[PDB]
Amino acid sequence: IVGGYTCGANTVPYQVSLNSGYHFCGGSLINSQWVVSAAHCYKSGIQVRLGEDNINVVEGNEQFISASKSIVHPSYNSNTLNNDIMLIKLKSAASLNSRVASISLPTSCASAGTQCLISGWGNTKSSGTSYPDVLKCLKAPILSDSSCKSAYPGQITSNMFCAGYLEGGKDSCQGDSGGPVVCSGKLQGIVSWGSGCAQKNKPGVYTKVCNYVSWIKQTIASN
Ligand SMILES: NC(=[NH2+])c1ccc2[nH]c(-c3cc(OC(F)(F)F)ccc3[O-])nc2c1
Ligand SMILES: [Ca+2]
Repeated sequence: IVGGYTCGANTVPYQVSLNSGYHFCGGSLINSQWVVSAAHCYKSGIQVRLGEDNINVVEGNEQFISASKSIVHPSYNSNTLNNDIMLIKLKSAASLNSRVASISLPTSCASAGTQCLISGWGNTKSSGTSYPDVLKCLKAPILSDSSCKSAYPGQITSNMFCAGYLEGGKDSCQGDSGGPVVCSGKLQGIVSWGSGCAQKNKPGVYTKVCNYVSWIKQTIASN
């Protein structure tokens, strides 16, 4: 997260860190046994870390659970990142409480102007790499479709939305992929891609979760 602030330990209780011997992506806990992340974060050997704040130190509240299976959306396209969503089922259910809690899926899509909270342990520099130890937060608004499409002509599908600042300086970045975009207490986006990080006129692009709620419910129900 570039231009963000330290969230404070366990203030974002649905945030998870996907770890394969190091933190590589974020995710959101939606029920005690399922996490939603981005299909481009897929890999085998995933350990889901819940109740985390400092990813390099065990300080208490952490729950490390291995993933039993990861389900990448069947229509995920790695070249366009269309349908960039993945569900991970945990080997055992997490103990939910106030430091570890799930986030609700939306009943409707959010409109431009909605203010949302994006969080993660991704890069905090737009030029160079600086990865934090603790969770960073950023409040960003969803942009209108014309500004999004004008920023990335021909690369935005109806399963994507832009959120951020066209003036630059504040944005999600590498390491934040797979993490949550929560607006009015509902999970509306998944950090997906962007051109560089916090560059002027190049906002972040997020998977539009309201278009996958029926798929998420049907898939969890049959697995
Ligand atoms: N500007 C943004 N809002 C943004 C958000 C997530 C990103 N994730 C990545 C990303 C970049 C990668 O390429 C690299 F390893 F060469 F840097 C790899 C994975 C990513 O998720 N870039 C990103 C940019
Ligand atoms: Ca820790």
